[PDB]
Amino acid sequence: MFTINAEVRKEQGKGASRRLRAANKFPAIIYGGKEAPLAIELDHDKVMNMQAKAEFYSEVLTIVVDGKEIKVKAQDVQRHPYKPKLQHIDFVRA
Amino acid sequence: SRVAKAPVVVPAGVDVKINGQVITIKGKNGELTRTLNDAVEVKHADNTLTFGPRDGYADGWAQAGTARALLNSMVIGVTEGFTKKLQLVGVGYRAAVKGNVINLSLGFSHPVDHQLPAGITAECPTQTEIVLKGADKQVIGQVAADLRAYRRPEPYKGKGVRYADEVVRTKEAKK
Amino acid sequence: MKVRASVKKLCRNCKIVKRDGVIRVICSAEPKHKQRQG
Amino acid sequence: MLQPKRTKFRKMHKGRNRGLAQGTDVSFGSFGLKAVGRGRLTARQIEAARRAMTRAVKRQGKIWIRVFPDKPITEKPLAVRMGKGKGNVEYWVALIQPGKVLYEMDGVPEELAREAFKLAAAKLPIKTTFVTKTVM
Amino acid sequence: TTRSQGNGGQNVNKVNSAVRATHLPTGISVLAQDSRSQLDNKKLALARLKEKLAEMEL
Amino acid sequence: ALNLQDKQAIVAEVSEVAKGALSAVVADSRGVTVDKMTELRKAGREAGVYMRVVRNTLLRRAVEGTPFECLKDAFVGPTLIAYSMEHPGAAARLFKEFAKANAKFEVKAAAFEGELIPASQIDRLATLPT
Amino acid sequence: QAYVKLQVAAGMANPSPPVGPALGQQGVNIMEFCKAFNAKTDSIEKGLPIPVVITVYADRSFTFVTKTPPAAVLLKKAAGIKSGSGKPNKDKVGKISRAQLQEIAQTKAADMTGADIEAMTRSIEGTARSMGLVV
RNA sequence: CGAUGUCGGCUCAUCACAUCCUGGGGCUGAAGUAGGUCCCAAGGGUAUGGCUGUUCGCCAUUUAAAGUGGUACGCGAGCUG
RNA sequence: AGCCAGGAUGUUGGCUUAGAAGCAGCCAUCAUUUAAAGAAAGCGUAAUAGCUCACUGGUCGAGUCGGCCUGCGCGGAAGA
Ligand SMILES: [Mg+2]
Ligand SMILES: [Mg+2]
Ligand SMILES: [Mg+2]
Ligand SMILES: [Mg+2]
Ligand SMILES: [Mg+2]
Ligand SMILES: [Mg+2]
Ligand SMILES: [Mg+2]
Ligand SMILES: [Mg+2]
Ligand SMILES: [Mg+2]
Ligand SMILES: [Mg+2]
Ligand SMILES: [Mg+2]
Ligand SMILES: [Mg+2]
Ligand SMILES: [Mg+2]
Ligand SMILES: [Mg+2]
Ligand SMILES: [Mg+2]
Ligand SMILES: [Mg+2]
Ligand SMILES: [Mg+2]
Ligand SMILES: [Mg+2]
Ligand SMILES: [Mg+2]
Ligand SMILES: [Mg+2]
Ligand SMILES: [Zn+2]
Repeated sequence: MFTINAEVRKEQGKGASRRLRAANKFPAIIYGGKEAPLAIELDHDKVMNMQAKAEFYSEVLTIVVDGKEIKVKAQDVQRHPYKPKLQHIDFVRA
Repeated sequence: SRVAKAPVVVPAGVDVKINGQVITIKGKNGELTRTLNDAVEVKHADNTLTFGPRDGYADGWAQAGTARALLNSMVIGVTEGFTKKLQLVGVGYRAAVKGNVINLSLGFSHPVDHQLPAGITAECPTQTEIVLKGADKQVIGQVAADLRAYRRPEPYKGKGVRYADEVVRTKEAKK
Repeated sequence: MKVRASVKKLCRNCKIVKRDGVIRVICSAEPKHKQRQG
Repeated sequence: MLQPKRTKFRKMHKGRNRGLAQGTDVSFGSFGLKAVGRGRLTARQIEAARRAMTRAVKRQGKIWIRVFPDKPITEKPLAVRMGKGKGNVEYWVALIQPGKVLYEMDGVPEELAREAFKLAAAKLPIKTTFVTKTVM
Repeated sequence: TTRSQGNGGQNVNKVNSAVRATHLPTGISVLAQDSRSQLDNKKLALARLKEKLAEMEL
Repeated sequence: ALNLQDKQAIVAEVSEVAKGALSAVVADSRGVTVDKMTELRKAGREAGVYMRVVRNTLLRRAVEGTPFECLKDAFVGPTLIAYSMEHPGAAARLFKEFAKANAKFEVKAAAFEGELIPASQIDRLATLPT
Repeated sequence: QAYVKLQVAAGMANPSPPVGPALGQQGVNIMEFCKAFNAKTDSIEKGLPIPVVITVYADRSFTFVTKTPPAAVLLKKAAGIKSGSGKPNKDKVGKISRAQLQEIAQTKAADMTGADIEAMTRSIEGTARSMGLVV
């Protein structure tokens, strides 16, 4: 079971994306269902270690944002072309 | 570190005198004085020597462990001394001692002689063995190294001066 | 001494040691394993 | 000797080589040799690395080459002036971008795979990495 | 490799076009100054160096 | 041998000491393969393989195991006193076997305490049922 | 001390060719070993290897204790073959009986390190399997 | 390009070290003799002739060795031609 | 890590060779006393013999190990 702590993104775009990836975060977005897609930022270290297990991409994940829980499932992950880092993750609401 | 944690006990009849980083140990064999690195904090607490860092000296535990070991061997040398046993090999290789100057003959065209330093003695129980006694471990090892250097033992017959404890590899002239 | 730019352990006995700022491989067993970076 | 059997055109521009790679993920086999560095691998280097890694795996498992050199590289003979047209195609390269998976492997232990990929990478102009197939 | 030996011009007797090649394991020393380009000399007369070593071995 | 195998090992030794009444002590400071194998062979010829030469009298494994029953063995942990358990028979005759082994070419480090199973002294008890 | 078991079949007295100098590393005699071996084999059948332990002492009186005949040649007789196997898993050599393995092991049960002879019966089963005889 | 005289020889050299000899050392598939290879070292020393304009080369006979390069492929307001 | 111990039996596995006993090579590459012992990881012989390695116990008692990313840094690095 994976509970991922995330923050709602204050600002989006390429520049902000690179800024977080420098500052030890990485973006992601939850989408699906009737609620509009939620743009989140994640702590790359914890998420890296979390997805290390092959069940991470199968089970149903939960994300705590602002003290709210969201049940999702990993849709698609963006990885660095040559580094063991994550760029961005697509989550689909459970 | 781990070595510096081991406190070296002083037996009875063990005169330990501290002077900043200068430490002198006197016993029944002899007296030895060594100055320690500024980093090393040496304390004598009523029956033992203990070693620690001085703050602000980075390589403190490494220097501390070295100093601990040196003082340990100082204790050993002053109390029961150090022995180095060298053994010759080969035909005619022989050793004699004239007081404090070893007459080695090793198949050279000249007779070899080593002058000992002050703190050492030597003796030759047999023709080719030499047991040499001393206090300072570094110096006694140095003198054994010198007598061995006079003819380092070859690896083809072990021939030449070798440490008695030494085990020498022997190669074979493949044809 | 093998003067290499790429010093390694060659057996189970070879030991890497830095001396005076030079990497070396001293083999307690095999003399041919004695390497020096340079 | 990977080399196009036929090609539409016989010589090509120098071109540029910027950007990151596409064949980035270990897709066919289980283990992969991913290029950190940006360069060009002549078919010679590709074949040397392939031979080395196959010999390391003792002809067990299967080996995927995810780069095929299709760009012809031209050189003038020695001691010829600069004009007089483009030089002759002397070999073929596969432009690499950082992250291109040069090779892939399966049927071997991960340990033998790492060892074979290292014996192969020691033949390449560009610095590489060992990566594994990952679920999603 | 060195200057062309023989009889030519000052270019011939000044520029290093002869590439004389010796097969040390046998000592067969033969190579040309014929082509004005050093690599052409090297390869073209390497052909006949292989020829001379073939004759000797044979 | 992590926590799991440690738990099966402690289970095995607890079950052995609960099933058996009598035991003997040993300490192989100079215990030869001959002595160890002859004792184990004696166990095998007397009865099944249940009797062992296991050497596990640690300060934190057997001492933690003993509180179950026969708590008198907790003090025995120091000075490396290993046990050899005996399930069947009332006061089996194999106690003197370790004394004979100590007599025949041993450094006499076992001290043959006997762990006072009948609450006797540490001296040898030559009286056994016959 | 200095006990190494190196012998041949009982049929050949004075095994000078095969072992020779190995048995005579020291200046010890070669006739004493042969006479002791013959004296021991007078009570058994001839033609079988017999392992013996050797303790040479400085009083010039070597002490020797014999063992059972080797299980290799014992199973050789049991199977009735002269060549064991080469490269076994490909083509099978012969079939072996559990009861006959037990009978083979029961005679050396006395000398062996085993209470339930079934254990070393299985061990010789594995021995013949590793040689190339499937039980 | 209102001139920077090219090959080679002679005389004179000076520097580099990727050392030919001598010097110190490690491994050797180094028994010794003699080698192989690598490392430190530029203090000194480092052929004479036959042929050829030759540098080079081949050959003859020496030598501890007959080093590889820079210097306007050193040196014609120094010589030769 | 080191100090104290061991590291057995089948078996000397069958071969081809001149002999192969783990060490020349190949296939089999199991099981047995089990704390634990690979038909063998190394050194040795003419072949053994012989010294070792893996793995088990014993002593002292707080850290140990080897991967990843990275900052700075070391060698590789010889010319007039
Ligand atoms: Mg921008
Ligand atoms: Mg170099
Ligand atoms: Mg463009
Ligand atoms: Mg592209
Ligand atoms: Mg020119
Ligand atoms: Mg001009
Ligand atoms: Mg002018
Ligand atoms: Mg130099
Ligand atoms: Mg040299
Ligand atoms: Mg000079
Ligand atoms: Mg100078
Ligand atoms: Mg000078
Ligand atoms: Mg004339
Ligand atoms: Mg030039
Ligand atoms: Mg000039
Ligand atoms: Mg010059
Ligand atoms: Mg001139
Ligand atoms: Mg003229
Ligand atoms: Mg340990
Ligand atoms: Mg650098
Ligand atoms: Zn080594």
